[PDB]
Formats: sequence, structure tokens, C-alpha cells
Amino acid sequence: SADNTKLDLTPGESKNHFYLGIMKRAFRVNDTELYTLWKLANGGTNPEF
Amino acid sequence: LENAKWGVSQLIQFGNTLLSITERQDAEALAEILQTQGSELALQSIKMQ
Amino acid sequence: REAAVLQKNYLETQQAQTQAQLAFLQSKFSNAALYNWLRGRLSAIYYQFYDLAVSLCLMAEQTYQYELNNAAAHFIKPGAWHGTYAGLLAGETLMLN
Amino acid sequence: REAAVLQKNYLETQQAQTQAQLAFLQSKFSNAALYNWLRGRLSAIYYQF
Amino acid sequence: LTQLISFLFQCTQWLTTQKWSVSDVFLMTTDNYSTVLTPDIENLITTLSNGLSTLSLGDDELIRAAAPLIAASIQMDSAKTAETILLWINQIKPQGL
Amino acid sequence: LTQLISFLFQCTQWLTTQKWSVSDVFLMTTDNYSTVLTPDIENLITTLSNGLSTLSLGDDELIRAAAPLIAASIQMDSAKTAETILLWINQIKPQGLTFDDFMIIAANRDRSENETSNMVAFCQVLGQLSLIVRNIGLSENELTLLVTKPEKFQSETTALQHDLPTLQALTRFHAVIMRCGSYATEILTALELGALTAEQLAVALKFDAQVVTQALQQTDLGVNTFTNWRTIDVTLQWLDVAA
Repeated sequence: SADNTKLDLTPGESKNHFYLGIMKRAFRVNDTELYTLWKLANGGTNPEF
Repeated sequence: LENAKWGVSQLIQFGNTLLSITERQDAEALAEILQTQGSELALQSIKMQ
Repeated sequence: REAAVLQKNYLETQQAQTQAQLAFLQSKFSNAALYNWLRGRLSAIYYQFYDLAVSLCLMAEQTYQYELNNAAAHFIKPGAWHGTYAGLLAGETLMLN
Repeated sequence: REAAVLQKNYLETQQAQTQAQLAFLQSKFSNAALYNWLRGRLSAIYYQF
Repeated sequence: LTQLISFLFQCTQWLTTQKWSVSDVFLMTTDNYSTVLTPDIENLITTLSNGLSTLSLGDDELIRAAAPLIAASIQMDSAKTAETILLWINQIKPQGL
Repeated sequence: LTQLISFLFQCTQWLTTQKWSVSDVFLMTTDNYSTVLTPDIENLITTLSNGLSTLSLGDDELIRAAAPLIAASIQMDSAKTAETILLWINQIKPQGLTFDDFMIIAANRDRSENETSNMVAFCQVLGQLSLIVRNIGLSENELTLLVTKPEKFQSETTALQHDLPTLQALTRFHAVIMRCGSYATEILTALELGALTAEQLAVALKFDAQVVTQALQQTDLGVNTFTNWRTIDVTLQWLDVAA
């Protein structure tokens, strides 16, 4: 469910494995790889996901 | 000056000779490694026949 | 089938010929071992002869500084034995100086 | 099929042999880098002389 | 967004036309190089240190005296290509130098 | 028993990867050489006897004066590879002989049978060295790092050995260096120092910086850089298992 739930996309500090595993399966991406995918969309930063 | 000029002309002769010897060294080493690997290919081609 | 047997005999002939070329290159006098010895010996001689000839150059520089009353004349620069390229072009640099 | 597998092994042997010749030419003392240095240094010496 | 898509497409087609990888243009383009001092840099130091004569002046004479030696150090076949490359790097000044 | 089975498997796969026989590593590794005096050894004797000048002193000047002649005798293309190989054989001393006291056994021609036996032992350990360098390929920026700084090889070593596990680790070291490609001497000179980091090994081996530092975090708790080869080997194993 696309809920407005805050989630830290840095590869060690989420511990919300359901949403993050769904993003990894949907985007065909790792932890690190999803994190740099979010850094590209914000100019090398991660404000709040 | 004539004596030092003699010694340095002889050094030039030695450096030219050393360059020729090291390039003939590398040429002969290349010929040897080509023959060894051609021998390997010949054995493998007999096994294919 | 007999054509294929002749082909295998041809390939074994080529194997023996490649081995003959290899044995010729191993056993020739101008093989790679002679050039290994030859450049190692000549490299030792070349470094020691570089020491001798740069000593002769500094000797000529010293009498240049004595005749023309100029003890700060420095024509023979520290260098000219670049060790990574085996000290090649040492005599060209010293003839330049 | 087994003859084709031996052919592929032969081609991989040729690939490794081409890479061995390439690594020999990169790593030899009389490679192109020595001649680059050698003609640049001798070109400087030659103009001053 | 459509400008960035168009840029990525023309850059990717340029890469596959030239048969270069992204790592190739990254090696040719980046600012994220390492700052460790390499024997290539050391060879440049001692070649261009011992090879250049007494102190020369800038783009008039220094760049022409040092272009054969700096084409000797890094892999070039022409000293005049090295001279115009040093003109290029003088007008760009990597980290101010 | 399962450790010996694992050793035999990894050694056999290493042999068939390098395309070496057991006889090849036996020629490169053994102590069961013959002690007979060979014309190669004789050529080494007279070349390095007549070629060296008046008496020079040890690892300061003797090893540098004799490295071109000993690269002339046994098959080498570079005198500096010969110099670091003589440094290696000085710190290992086959049958007690350094390169000092091998010079004294040479240039005698009045020497005893045990004396010439130790001489032949020194010359054939030099031959095992020349093979162990030319069969894997070690271009002396790769080799004098491990001879002079064996702490950069493994943190326990403190003297590079003539073992078979050391030979296999030299193979893996050479393989990762040649895998680094254009950045290889840059990785080597960063490993000379303690400056080999992530964002540098990751670019050279085409990994990601965060994955490389994340595996370095698994082999080392808080070490920022790669200060050793063993940490690079095990962090590449972490990268392989994660990949």
C-alpha cells in the first residue's frame, strides 16, 4: 500500500523489510543500489522518503 | 675535454648496443612463446581430428 | 575415412614440425639465453662506464671552473642516468653538457 | 557435438594466447612506452644540440 | 526531464558508436581521481626535472622546452600535441595549477 | 581430515586454473633437488666471479652490483627483479647461505663437497625463484612490495615464504592486479601506503563504492582503508558471495 510512511533508505537503518523488499523486487535493485537510485533523484542527497 | 668527449662517445656506443641487445632479447622471447603455444594448439588440433 | 586418416597424419607432421622449430630455437646459439646474459653483462658494464665517464665530465668541468675564474659554472646537471629506462640516453645528455 | 566443444576449447586457448602475447608486449622492457620516452628525450637533446 | 532523456539517449548512442564504456568516459572525464603518487607521476617528476635547463619563462619558452619531455613521460608521439595540450591545461588550471 | 580435503581441492583447482602440473609446482617448490654441479651453475660461477669488481658489502652495494650479472646468468629480463629476488633469498637462506658467503664459496675452485653442495642448493633455490616469478608474472612493483613489506601481504607473515599457499596467494594477488586494468599501478602504490580505500578499489574492479566498503565493514570492524592483501582477498570473497 502506498502509505505516507517514513522510511530511511540508507542500506542499514530501516528495519522495515516488507516495503523495502517490495521496492527491491519492483525496481530490480539492491539496498545500496536503491539508495543510490534515491540519491540520483535528489542530487546526491536523501531528504526524507 | 677531448678525454671526456672520448669517454662519452664510448658511452653512447654502449647505450646503442644495449638497446639493440634488449630489443633482440624481447624478439627472441616472443618467438619462443609463439612456438610453445603453437605446439599446444597442434596437440589440441590432433585431439580434434 | 582414409582421407581423414591422412589428415591426422598431416596434423601429426605439423606437430613434429612445430616441435622441430621449437627445438631449433632452444638449441640455437643466438637464443634468448644468450641475449639475457648479454644484456645483463652489458648493463653492468654500462652502469660502471657511466660512472667513469661522468667522472671524466666533472673533471673537465672542474678545469673549466679553474681556467675561467668561475667556481659556480655548472654545466653537467645531476641526472642523465634515468634508472627506469636502464640509463639510456646518458651519453647523449653528457655530450649535450 | 563433442567436436564442437573441442573447437570452443581451441578458440578459448587462442584467446588466452592472444592475451599472453598482449601482456608480453605490455610488460616487455622494449615496449612502446620506452620508445615514447626515448624519442621525446632525444628530441629535446637534438634540438638543443 | 525530456531534455535529460534526450541527453542520455544521445550520449548512450555516442558511447556505442565509439565502442566506449561508461567507465572509459569516466576515466577520461572525472574529477573523482585518486590523489596517490604513482611511479608514472614520479617518472614525470624526474624526467621533466632533470631534463629542463635553467629557469625558463611560461608559455613563450617553458612550454616549448618541456613539451618534448612531457610527451616523453606520458604516452605521446608528437611534442607539438603535448605543447597544445599544455596550452589547454594552462587555460583550465586543475586545482589552480 | 576435511581441512586436508579442502586443501587438496583448492590446490587442484588452482593447478588446473593455472594449467600447471603437479611436476611444475614440484619443480618450483621442492627441497628434494639434486646437488650435482651443472654447467648453468658453472656459468653463474664464472660470470658472477669475473664480472664483480673488488669486494663489496652486502645488501647495500653487493646485491646491486651482482643483480645485473645474476639476471644475466639465470633467465631474467630485469636486474631489479633479480635484486629483489636476491633480497628474498637473503632473508630465507637456503642451507644457511645468504648471498654473502655464497660469494666466498664462489671464486675459490678449491672447495669441499658439502661447500659446493650448499652452493648448488643456493643456485637451484635461485632457479626456483626465477621460475616462481616468471610463471605467474611479477613486474617488480608487484614483487618488491611483498619482499620488502611482507606486512602488506598478510598481517602475520613478516617474511615472505617459499610455500605453496604463498604461491597460490601470489597467483590470486596477480590475478586481481591484472583484473584492475588501467588502475593497477595506482592500486599498488596506494597499497604501498595505507591509502587504498573504497571508491578506488571499486572503480578499478568495477564494483560499487558502498558495496565495497560494506564488505570491508564485514572483514574489518572499523578499518577505513585496505592495509593488507588478505583483507582485499576476503572482501572480494564477500563481494562474490553477495553477488
